[PDB]
Amino acid sequence: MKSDFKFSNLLGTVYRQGNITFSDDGKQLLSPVGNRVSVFDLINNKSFTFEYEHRKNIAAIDLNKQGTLLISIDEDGRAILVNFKARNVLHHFNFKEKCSAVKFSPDGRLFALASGRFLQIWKTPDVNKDRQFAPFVRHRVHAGHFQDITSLTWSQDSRFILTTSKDLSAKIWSVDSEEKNLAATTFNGHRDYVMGAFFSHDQEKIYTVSKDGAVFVWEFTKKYSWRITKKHFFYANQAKVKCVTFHPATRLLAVGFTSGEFRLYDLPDFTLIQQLSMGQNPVNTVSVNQTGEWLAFGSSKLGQLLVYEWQSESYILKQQGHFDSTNSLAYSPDGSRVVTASEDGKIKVWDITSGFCLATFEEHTSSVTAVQFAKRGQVMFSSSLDGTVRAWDLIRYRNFRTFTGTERIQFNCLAVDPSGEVVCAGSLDNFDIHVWSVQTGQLLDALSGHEGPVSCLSFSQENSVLASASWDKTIRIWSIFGRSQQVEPIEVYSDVLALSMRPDGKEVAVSTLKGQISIFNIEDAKQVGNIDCRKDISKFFTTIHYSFDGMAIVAGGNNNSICLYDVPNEVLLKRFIVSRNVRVTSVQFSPTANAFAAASTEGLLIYSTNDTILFDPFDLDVDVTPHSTVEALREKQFLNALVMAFRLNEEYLINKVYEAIPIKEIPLVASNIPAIYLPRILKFIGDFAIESQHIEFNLIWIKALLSASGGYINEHKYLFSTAMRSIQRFIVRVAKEVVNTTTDNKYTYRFLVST
Amino acid sequence: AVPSVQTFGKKKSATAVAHVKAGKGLIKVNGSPITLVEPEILRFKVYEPLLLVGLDKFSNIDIRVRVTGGGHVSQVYAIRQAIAKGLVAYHQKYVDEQSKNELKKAFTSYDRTLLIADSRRPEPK
Amino acid sequence: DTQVMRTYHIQNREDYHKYNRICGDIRRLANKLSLLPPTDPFRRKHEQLLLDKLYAMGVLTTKSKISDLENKVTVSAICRRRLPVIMHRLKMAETIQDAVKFIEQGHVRVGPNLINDPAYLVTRNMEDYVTWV
Amino acid sequence: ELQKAHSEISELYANLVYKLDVLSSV
Amino acid sequence: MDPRIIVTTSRDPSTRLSQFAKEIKLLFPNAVRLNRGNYVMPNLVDACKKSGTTDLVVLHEHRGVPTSLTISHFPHGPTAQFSLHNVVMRHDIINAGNQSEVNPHLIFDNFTTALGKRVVCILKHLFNAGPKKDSERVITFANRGDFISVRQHVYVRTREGVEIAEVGPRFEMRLFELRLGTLE
RNA sequence: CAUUGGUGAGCAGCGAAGGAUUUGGUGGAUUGGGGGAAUGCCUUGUUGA
RNA sequence: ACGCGCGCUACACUGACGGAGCCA
Repeated sequence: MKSDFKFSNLLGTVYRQGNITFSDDGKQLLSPVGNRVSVFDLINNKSFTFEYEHRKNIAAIDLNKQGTLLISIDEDGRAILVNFKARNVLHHFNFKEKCSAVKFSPDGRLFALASGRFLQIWKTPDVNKDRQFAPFVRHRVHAGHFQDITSLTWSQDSRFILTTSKDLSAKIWSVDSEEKNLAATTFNGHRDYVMGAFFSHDQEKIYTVSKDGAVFVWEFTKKYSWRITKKHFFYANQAKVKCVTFHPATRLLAVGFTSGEFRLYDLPDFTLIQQLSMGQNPVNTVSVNQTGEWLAFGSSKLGQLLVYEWQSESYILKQQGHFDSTNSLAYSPDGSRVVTASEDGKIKVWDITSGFCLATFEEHTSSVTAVQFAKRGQVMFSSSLDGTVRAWDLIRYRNFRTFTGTERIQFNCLAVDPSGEVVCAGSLDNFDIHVWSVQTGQLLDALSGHEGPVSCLSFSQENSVLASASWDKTIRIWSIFGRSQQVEPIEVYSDVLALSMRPDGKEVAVSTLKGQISIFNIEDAKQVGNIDCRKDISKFFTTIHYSFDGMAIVAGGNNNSICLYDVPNEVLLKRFIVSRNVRVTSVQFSPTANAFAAASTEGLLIYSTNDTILFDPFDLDVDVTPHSTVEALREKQFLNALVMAFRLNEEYLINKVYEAIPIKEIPLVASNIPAIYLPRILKFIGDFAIESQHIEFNLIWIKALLSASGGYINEHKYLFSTAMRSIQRFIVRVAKEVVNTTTDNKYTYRFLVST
Repeated sequence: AVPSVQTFGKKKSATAVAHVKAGKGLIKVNGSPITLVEPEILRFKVYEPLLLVGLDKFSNIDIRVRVTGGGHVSQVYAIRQAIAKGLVAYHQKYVDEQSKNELKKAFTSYDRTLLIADSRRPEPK
Repeated sequence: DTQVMRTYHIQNREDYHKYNRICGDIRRLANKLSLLPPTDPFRRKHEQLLLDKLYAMGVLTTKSKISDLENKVTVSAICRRRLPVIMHRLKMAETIQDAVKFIEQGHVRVGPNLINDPAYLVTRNMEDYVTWV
Repeated sequence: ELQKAHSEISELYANLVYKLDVLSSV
Repeated sequence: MDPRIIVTTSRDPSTRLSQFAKEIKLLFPNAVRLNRGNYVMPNLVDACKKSGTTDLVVLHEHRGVPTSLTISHFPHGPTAQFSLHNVVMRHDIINAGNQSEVNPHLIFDNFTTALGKRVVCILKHLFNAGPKKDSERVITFANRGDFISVRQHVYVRTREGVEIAEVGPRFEMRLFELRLGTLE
């Protein structure tokens, strides 16, 4: 593996503060985090743009009128421009001062920034290529006010700017030096502090709201001038109106509270439509869709990290969690679901291929320390600081058992067999290791062998060997299923915390008490010790994992860095997190061989092996044209089209050279493929299958290949392990579709015979 | 001040201390050069740190070691251990890291615990 | 008052107020849980668990009776759970001043983690694992 | 009465366990 | 809960110490026979603390009075040393009758709860090997002041007649050194 | 006897008409618990104008 | 009269005799 591994997702949605908005399409959600910007699509949540020039963690964000331009503003007053796929088109330090709000036109000509005591409006650049040192042009600026500008509103004429100010007043701005009605007349009389104003989309009602709950209505009579029309006085509501947004339907109001509840109103009626509670944590900001069908509102960082989507006919579209700093991760045996462990004592399941927050379990009394799956796909065991461990199955959602029984307040490491018979846990403050049969919770023994705190534990796929790393310079090996016990080695060096097993039972990886990470086998032949963990903005060794093909391990400490290594000596690639104020605490490796994970305090995973890179595996260009020679082998010689266009690796060719060959030709092809061109096409089918609707077509392929070379992948293991997992998830996720509905037309014909 | 390190090592009961300073290539045992050890059979065992790394490798080195405790054989397992970690810990500080790994990679392939001391803790199985 | 502020190298003046509020909560818990019929196993069980967790927190290092809960829980007891006082009384440094001088600049280690805070606290069972770097 | 006293004392005990638990691992 | 007992002598046992160690081995599922290749290792504290065991038994021989048994509870550290009556030639028995997992009834005669009570605890804390707690045999601890006697008998009923069965060796010990241990 | 610590005089070598150590300012970029009332207060009822 | 068992001492041709080296 050599591929360009880079961030194109993140681990759970909103940790931090910011604005929030939709696209004009109604199908794309714009919900930032503090550090980057994560724009989901509403159906099948995915990840589109990933800027990083933000040195400070706050955003202000909006798109113009079709989503071709996105900005994001942090505290300092520099902004960054992207078009559609994070080109990072333009970059622009804009201000030495912070910004409160940013607003486009519905026309894409003008541009709106509120800062300091001024108001900036800019001429918008179109989409082009680059070639501007300074792309933004100043149109006008307006002086002046008395203090800060906190909210901003645009009108439909693109001539008419309604803006509030911090000094309990509002003002009006004609854009094109018109002096619309020859008046920029102030709005006063407000007893309390102003949180927002809105201009209605019929040019006759000018709208203001205050922090107390008061709402003031002015008319377009400019006897002659402004007169009040409807007043209020609220003294018993007794909170503060935190945020406010107005409908493009021009009938409805939305009001957010610090108290933790959600208000809806009507504009000239002042009827109470609905209010909804979600907690006590304050509402930060709220924005409505362009058609009033969907509502979304964001919640503040110290309070809920939760953003709901409620409709006007009252049902919650998207609910979510995404809590704080994370302890542990593990991949499911199907490569789609990822467990997380949080500090507040929950266990949440994340479907991070598709951004759902699926399901939770809450029986913990305090923080969670360890999660890992069993290989059956049935059950998963959680470990806590509760003083006990417990079992879980997936959509039965029911607690099997809660093993404990000696007086204890701290467990720190949890590991189970592949056999599912016995569960072992290592006490951080007892010098002993615990086992339990999963049948009862009987206590078999207490295996007394250490002299320090036992701190990392794992099993083998041979499954007769227990690997037991304690924090006293001593690695130990155990027998559980024989009729005796064993002799346990001594390290040379440097107290260990991180243990990691090869899936063979033949190799053990340890992390020494410095940057040296070291490996040795089960006949203690120490292969490599490897160099430090760099990137200060002391050095550590916290987690380490053996990759599934048996050719790589991944090291993560707590120093803003993560390193790749192979089985020989060499440093492969060092990826790392840039931000500003631990980060990494857990890393494991996917069973799809496409990416892996790194549990960070921000929360960020993916590596994403892609195929945009020109690899030349077996002398690619002696097959001179990728087009015309392949065009010759689409007419003739379908054995040679596979070997020719397979040495080539344009993904824009493999669809056609793979599709075009006929059905009867397929067993003749699979019977005559070379054994060296096998795994990349077995991995190609396992990830091309999940996309298209060619189920019959790919299924006759996998019949031919799996029918062809069964013993060869039986003996030449540990790569077709990964590929075989990738095809098996497609097989089960299509089988449980068509067996269900084919049953649902299998009852029908005999149900006709009934009566 | 001169650049120098100091390591030591021990088999069953004997202990042995080693200085490593920059010099002209001498190896002394309490008063005496290395070619004298007597048991007279096992002298290749203390030659072992020299030829595993190579004959030269000492051209700006001086070595002296000394022996306390132990029986006849167990003195020699000490002094072969002391020169072993002695040589490495010179390369730690003035020669690069990458020489040291090449010592570590070459020694540990042949490892008769040249870098760790054995320690017995008997136990009822 | 400020005798305590000057004895244990407190970096602030706020810390005496904070620990005063926590000890006030412990005393009013003690008084409210005290005024029950003494055969009610609620009172016996909860004062017992309060005793055992105050064993573990190292504040009542002395093995205790019930009436010690009014008596000994002061600010200075929890102030003796601060790190450099554990460091001095474990005979590493020479004065409390020089212990704080070492923790200001990173040479002290509890467990596998670096420490640079003079307000980290130690248990009665974490202080076995204190060394240097 | 007695049940009320068990209510408020179990409340302050539940709060106090939290306040000491903040200092327990920090 | 049930203890883990280790038995150990000097490097030179004869037959008379061998068969004696074979009888003392017969207090299992937790009694294990073991010699040392030194005389007594001073690392037995790391042996028991690392192994997690609770108790230790030492057989040796001195010339202040003749031969000596030694019992110690390991983590706290109380240690009773006792003197024996006869070590000359016992019965060559290593297992006969039942197994030693059978927890017998335990008999103390001549109740002295003044200052021998610490002894009477330890003999309770030693002979609880096994989950049985139901009597098939019986072991007798006879005080005669500072002379105690040890017996092993099996229930032999005959026409509902409570007849004893003498089996195993017959001991008679005296309180030798008992070192004042610690709460540590 | 241990080129063992402190100290001083010379030699081979390295360089040539200057070398070695030490420090100040300046510019660019980065960095509160338990009890209690008179008195006073708070709440509530009342009495006369 | 005697017996039983443990330790202790010899018979071995890895033999004598003489030195020199040298480790807890």
